[PDB]
Amino acid sequence: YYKEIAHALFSALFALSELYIAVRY
Amino acid sequence: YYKEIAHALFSALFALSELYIAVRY
Repeated sequence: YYKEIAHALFSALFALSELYIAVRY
Repeated sequence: YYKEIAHALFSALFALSELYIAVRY
């Protein structure tokens, strides 16, 4: 049940990061 | 520059969505 949440939190961070980068860089 | 942010926020919200599901459902 958490194996998904781990991967869910995984992609959540990667997309937010790329969003952050795209705004200022 | 603008469209780069959109597609990122796009991907951001989806990643965020999937994360909310894995926790509540």
